[PDB]
Amino acid sequence: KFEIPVCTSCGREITPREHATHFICPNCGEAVIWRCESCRVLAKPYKCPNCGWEGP
Amino acid sequence: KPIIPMPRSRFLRVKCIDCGNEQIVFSHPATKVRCLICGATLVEPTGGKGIVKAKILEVLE
Amino acid sequence: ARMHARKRGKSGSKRPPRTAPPIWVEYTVEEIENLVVKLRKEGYSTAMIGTILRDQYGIPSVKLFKDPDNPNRNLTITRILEKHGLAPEIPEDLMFLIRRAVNLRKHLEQHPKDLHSMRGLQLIESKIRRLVKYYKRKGKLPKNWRYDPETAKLLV
Amino acid sequence: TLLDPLANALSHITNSERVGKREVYIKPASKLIGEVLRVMQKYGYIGEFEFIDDGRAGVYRVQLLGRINKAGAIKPRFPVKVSEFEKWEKRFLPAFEFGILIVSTSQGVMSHKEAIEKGIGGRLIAYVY
Amino acid sequence: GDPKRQRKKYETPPHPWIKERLDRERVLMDKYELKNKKELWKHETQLKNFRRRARRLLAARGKQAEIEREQLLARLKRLGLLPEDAVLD
Amino acid sequence: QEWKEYAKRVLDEWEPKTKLGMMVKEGQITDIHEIFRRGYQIKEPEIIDVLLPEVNARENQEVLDIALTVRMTDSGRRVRFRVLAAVGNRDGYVGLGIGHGKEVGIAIRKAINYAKLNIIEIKRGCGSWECRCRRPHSVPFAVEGKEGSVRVRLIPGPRGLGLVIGDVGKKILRLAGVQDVWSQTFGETRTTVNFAKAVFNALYNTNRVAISPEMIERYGIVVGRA
Amino acid sequence: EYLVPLDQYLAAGVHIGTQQKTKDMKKFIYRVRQDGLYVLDVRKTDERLKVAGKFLAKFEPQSILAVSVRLYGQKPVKKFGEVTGARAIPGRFLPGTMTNPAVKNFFEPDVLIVTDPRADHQAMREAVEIGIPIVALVDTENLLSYVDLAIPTNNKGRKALALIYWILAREILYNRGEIQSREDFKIPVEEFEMKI
RNA sequence: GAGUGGUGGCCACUAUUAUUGGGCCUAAAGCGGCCGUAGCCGGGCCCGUAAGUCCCUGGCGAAAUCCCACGGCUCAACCGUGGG
RNA sequence: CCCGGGUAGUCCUGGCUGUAAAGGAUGCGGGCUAGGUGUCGGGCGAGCUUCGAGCUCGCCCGGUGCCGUAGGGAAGCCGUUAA
Ligand SMILES: [Zn+2]
Ligand SMILES: [Zn+2]
Ligand SMILES: [Zn+2]
Ligand SMILES: [Zn+2]
Repeated sequence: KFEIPVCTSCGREITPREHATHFICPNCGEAVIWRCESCRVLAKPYKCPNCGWEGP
Repeated sequence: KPIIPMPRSRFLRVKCIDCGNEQIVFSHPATKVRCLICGATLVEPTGGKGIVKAKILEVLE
Repeated sequence: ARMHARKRGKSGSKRPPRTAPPIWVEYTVEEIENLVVKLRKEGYSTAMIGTILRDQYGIPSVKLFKDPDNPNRNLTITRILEKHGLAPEIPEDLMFLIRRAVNLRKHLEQHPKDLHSMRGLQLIESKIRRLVKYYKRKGKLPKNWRYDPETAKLLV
Repeated sequence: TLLDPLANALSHITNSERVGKREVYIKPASKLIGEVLRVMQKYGYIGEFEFIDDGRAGVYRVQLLGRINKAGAIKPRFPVKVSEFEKWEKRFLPAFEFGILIVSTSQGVMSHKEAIEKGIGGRLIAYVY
Repeated sequence: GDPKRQRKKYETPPHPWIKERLDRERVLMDKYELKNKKELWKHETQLKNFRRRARRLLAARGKQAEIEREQLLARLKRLGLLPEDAVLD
Repeated sequence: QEWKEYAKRVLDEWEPKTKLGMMVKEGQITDIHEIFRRGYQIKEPEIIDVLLPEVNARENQEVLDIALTVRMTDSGRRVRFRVLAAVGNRDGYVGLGIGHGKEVGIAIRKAINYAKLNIIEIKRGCGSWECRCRRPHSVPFAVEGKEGSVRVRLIPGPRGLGLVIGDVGKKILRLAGVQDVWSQTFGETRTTVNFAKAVFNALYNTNRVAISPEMIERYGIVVGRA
Repeated sequence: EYLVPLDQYLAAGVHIGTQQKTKDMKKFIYRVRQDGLYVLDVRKTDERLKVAGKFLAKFEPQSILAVSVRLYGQKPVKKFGEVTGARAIPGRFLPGTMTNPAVKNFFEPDVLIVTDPRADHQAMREAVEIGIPIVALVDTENLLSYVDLAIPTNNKGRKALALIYWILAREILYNRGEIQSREDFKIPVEEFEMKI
């Protein structure tokens, strides 16, 4: 049993072959932000769980 | 769009020029507002906000 | 949308959520009742009375005042008029529709070729019939009451 | 004109969830809608919700947790007995005990599982999953 | 209405010529030395009736449902198809 | 361990060209579950050869459709072969692909390569009323998938029930590892390409359904390998 | 107003946008002038520049990619690349660079930077397909779709682009530690500017 | 396989009768357009009745037929005893 | 078909006929689902003005076009004026 990534903005799961992305938070540097395809297209803001900094 | 619609017109406390009476009038009148004492016009109705011809002391909510 | 034109005009009134009259109201319940009866004697309709009170006397509305004679209901222009024995004999909107229908028929008698005005008259009469049905159901007028173009002149 | 505020609310919830809205506003407000939202919150399909007065029927503010796949009212409100729930489950849900069939019963509105546990029927007023 | 007519106890395949089913049934018939395909289809129908009973009872609630579950398990154990500690699964 | 030694040989005499290929070769990635849900692009069949070496078995390789297409020219007819094929392991992982060629063999090779490139990961389980077991023998719950005009709905079925679907979907599900299912199809199912792609999309859509933590236990949900 | 003086920002004209607007950029929009032109927010620009520098300092320099097809943006991108060590592709972006392994200059960066989404639609599409973070110099008319880090700036003016890229390079170097302090940066701003 | 073929009829195939559960821009299909009678569908809150709805409990809806367990014709078809 | 004439008709008054590619080939009322850009009417704010019922910019409501994201469709294309 392996953990499955979850989008940071909408909280939905990430499918195997969607244009999703993940990167270290640009503000703190320890949290990992995941963005799913739909959130990325819709340009929905994400808020870091650690910093509270918000952006797209 | 707004969840709770809020009026964009206010009630104005005004001073009559001719006699100096205090009055409270609507800022979007559909008639010609007249002073209750001297019968002098105070606000001119129009398509929207009226034209006030008397001094405006206060703008109540 | 509109009843017949099927348009979506949204112009109207946006009153703030209130439960008690604002403090800055100068007049009291009895004074506003006297003002309402005075305006009715002057000869205005209910809507025009309310508009005059809102514009000149700075009374946002009489519906914000609780009825002194009935704690279970708020005040109202029609209720005040009927309390003082001055309410319309028949509904004011129905009266206005009947009046303008009679005027339109008078014009059509001189201009029989005005088919567009005739269609307008037909729509007015449909609205009149709707109102008559509603008031029949609510018992606001005799059950045998019927709208007659001939008899409407007497009412007008 | 407006016919079913509950159906309007559920359709709006589904539409906004499909685009990932975090917050929704339900207008007009009704006690049936409030109870349905309470059941959904109990089962963990929605977040916090509150009632707002506006001089009218009222409004509801609701938070979405990105958990609803599909929610919709059931019409006509079919009456259902205690022993006649499997067919409705098969009709409206993908798998057994997957979603919740919101049912109005003589003892208030509750999930169909709660209705089965209490041994009572009612009318099927909505479904969520 | 109509009176009772004694129906067949075995079922015929939905399609008479499918390669996979033909090969599988040929293997079974060669191994077990059956005279005709209707014997194999009768045994298949017996199996399918057992599975249908199990499926119907799994999603059933009631005293008669429990009695039928116990009776089915007992009958299978008596036939010798299941171990003494088997369950409805 | 023939497939294991095949994977070792590929990893030995393979020269990665892409970022994911470099990851696999250096060893940053060891299990196939790592290359999914990350946005990486799979453009080298050697990655699939290394991570799922059993997909090269003939039993695991299935050719679905072979069609002849014609182009008109002032000279005459230009014939081409379109091959729709599917590969995968009979546990969680399946892929579908299309290839074109002047020859059937070339078309088959290209289709197999593209299916390997398009391999995906699915979820299995049991969510039927008549089974209520906890094994990955069927789909966890009802799913839908459409391609063109064909709409396919897959529904869980009791254990031991065959694959109640067309031949194309049956083969796709058998390669994907599903063993029992019920089907409902609308549209032109005779269009083999569209039918296969609809079945593939339905299988893929098992990852688009939100589930609760207890549902995994309830339905015996298994992701990828079991 | 910390990395550079607000007077320098205004002189470079980084706060001059375009006649159009977008709801995505509504937050970054400062106000609208009476001629119809929208002006961005220098404070938000500064904060986003700091955040972008911090984010890019974490990536290994050779894996950062910068793209600009605009003539006035080519030179700043080249200077930024040659300073930070990041790869730069001014001018046309040959399709298949990231998606086709058979291309001569095939490359798979870890983070991409676009001078302008609309101009670099091809690069943004390639980045979306590849699956790596994107930083975009966005104007008022731009769309924040598929943009993982937006820098509100005038992505058309020569001076604005030169100043933005100079500030970004200095920030990345300072965060990476190759320079003890911002004052250790010796390269002049004028070099980033395109010759006219 | 002691059966196997031909012809007519019914159901499935057929989501080509669509309550579950079909379509109406270009393939069959939106009245040329409006107003209105019956019918169908109907905004929010409070209280009363239990008609509809749900639960429980008496009297019913013959037998044969249908499903299950056991027992008797060798097992079976068939019958008998109990439960549904 | 081209050219020179030509009756009914085309026109007005009072009636009948009820037919069109009467086509947005798309029935009507209600709620929801990214944006961008023209134009018409009204209202609001700001800046000019030769003070004009004048000009420019932004916002709300209602009409009328184009491009277009999620999604839809066999596709053409539709996409808050939804198909
Ligand atoms: Zn998301
Ligand atoms: Zn952070
Ligand atoms: Zn006065
Ligand atoms: Zn099972």
